[PDB]
Amino acid sequence: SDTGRPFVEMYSEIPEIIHMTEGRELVIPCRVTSPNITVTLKKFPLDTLIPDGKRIIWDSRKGFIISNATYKEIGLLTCEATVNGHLYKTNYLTHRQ
Amino acid sequence: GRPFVEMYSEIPEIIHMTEGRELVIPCRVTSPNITVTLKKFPLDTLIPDGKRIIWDSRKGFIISNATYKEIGLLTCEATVNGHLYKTNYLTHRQT
Amino acid sequence: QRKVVSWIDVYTRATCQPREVVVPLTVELMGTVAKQLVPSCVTVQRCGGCCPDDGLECVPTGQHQVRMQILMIRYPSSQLGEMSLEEHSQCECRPKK
Amino acid sequence: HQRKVVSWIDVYTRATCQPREVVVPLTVELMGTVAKQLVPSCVTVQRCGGCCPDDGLECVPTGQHQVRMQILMIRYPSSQLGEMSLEEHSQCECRPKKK
Repeated sequence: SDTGRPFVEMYSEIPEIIHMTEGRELVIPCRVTSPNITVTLKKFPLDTLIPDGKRIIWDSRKGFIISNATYKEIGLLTCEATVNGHLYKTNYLTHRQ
Repeated sequence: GRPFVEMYSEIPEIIHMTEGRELVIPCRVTSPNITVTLKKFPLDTLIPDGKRIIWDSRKGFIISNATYKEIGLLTCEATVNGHLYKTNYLTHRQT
Repeated sequence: QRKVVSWIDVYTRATCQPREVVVPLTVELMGTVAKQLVPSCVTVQRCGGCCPDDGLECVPTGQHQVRMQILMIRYPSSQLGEMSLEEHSQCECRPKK
Repeated sequence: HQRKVVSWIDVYTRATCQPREVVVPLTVELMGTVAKQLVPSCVTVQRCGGCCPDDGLECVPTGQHQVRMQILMIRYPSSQLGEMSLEEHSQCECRPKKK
């Protein structure tokens, strides 16, 4: 089996299209199964965003919940997780209008 | 050590060439057993044949009936003890 | 600034060679099911640079078609498509016809 | 890696707002120089190309510098090298436009 995959919503060769708007909530729904999996939200290109309060929140059953999203967050956000050496990555494409 | 008679210059020799005429790339050498390659960036490289393109140690490359392909920068290349030496030559035509 | 780019390289990096150009994808058919293509531009290898004189033009000596997967956001849960372009592998300075 | 058909993902990143090589004519300034010919007739610079994911956002430079690059000034008994400086971008960023 493939069981051992960190990411719940399988696939990601095409990112999930997420509608968003500036000033409001942004949820990058790359929810893992097991609570304690190290997930790092990126954003093409080289700027990783790290959890904390509002400006980034990590939730195992939900995902990265960004309060007051900006244009800085418009585009391809990648969620990464290394499990037994293998680097799994799930993709999410945002936009407006 | 250096194979080419003229010391290296950042400034290449200027040649006032013309199509259909004879073109000489006058990169003569100091020693007789040197394999000199005439290169032309991007990657064009003129292989001598004994007639249409003639290599000669006491004169250089001799090209009877020059083409448009020969307009631009031509670089005589030579490798001595691994050390690659090049002499650049800029050709141009009228207008 | 940095260092003065040596003439050799200025010339090297200024000759007729295949080089990456941004191709905006507005020119073609833009009606589909209503929306926008993603990305709305592509990068492709194309003959560029300047030749020795005005007499010579910089033309391709080898090219091909590039099929590139493009996502077209719209109605409803929108679908991913294809397009072909002209990529150049080798170039040369030819006299203008 | 991901098809003879360039995969989406590989297409997007490739065609994303970054600094890239663009052919540019000789600068008004070295177009005035007393020289019989200027070689080369163009210089390739690095500039914010690609595209943003919106009509609203424009790809602009957040890091940039002037490149000094020597041009050949064919002239006189002897040609010499002259220094050409122009705008070149290193860091780029997709930012909102102006009205």
